[PDB]
Amino acid sequence: SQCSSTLVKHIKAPLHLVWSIVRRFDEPQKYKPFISRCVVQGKKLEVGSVREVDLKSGLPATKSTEVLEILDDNEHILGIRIVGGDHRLKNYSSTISLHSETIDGKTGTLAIESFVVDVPEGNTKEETCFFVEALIQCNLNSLADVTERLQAESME
Ligand SMILES: O=C(Cc1cc(C2CC2)c(-n2cc(CNC(=O)c3cnc4ccccc4n3)nn2)c(C2CC2)c1)NC1(C(=O)O)CCCCC1
Repeated sequence: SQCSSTLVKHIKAPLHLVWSIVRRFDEPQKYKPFISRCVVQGKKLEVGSVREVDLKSGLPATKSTEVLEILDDNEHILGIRIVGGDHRLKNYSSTISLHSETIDGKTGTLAIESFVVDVPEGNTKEETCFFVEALIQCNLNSLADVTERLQAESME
């Protein structure tokens, strides 16, 4: 079986700033708190690019290997798929897109992030959804914190 879900985050920063962070397939650690390092060979932002991701020390896994499936700089879509690593996420893939919006009369960014993953042996579908959703929520919360802080720092 699989878990498939979508999470939404409202970010109080302009799209061009948020996208400049999200699009860096080679630097996920800039806002994903559980990631330490990341290396991409060749043209780092091309479809088919492979990133080797180092997780922070003290986790059950240590590394993930992930492929760039989509990078659309016009419509602000990033799609990735995990293809290796010493974790238990099999057939994980995700898409995040960003969209301009207006909340409280000010320009901001809507992030929509969807995933599909297999339910691993030994876990329930509910546990699998909860695990991935909590981590994506942590990442989207961190993306908002990072970009809203960059926004504040840029203002006079
Ligand atoms: O943010 C991250 C970083 C990231 C990436 C990874 C693994 C390399 C992929 C991990 N990890 C995972 C593990 C070991 N447990 C599993 O494998 C795993 C798989 N089924 C489960 C199903 C139910 C309950 C627990 C489960 N447990 N040890 N470390 C973490 C740790 C947990 C905080 C963070 N990853 C995502 C991203 O958006 O980049 C968001 C979350 C989904 C994957 C993509």
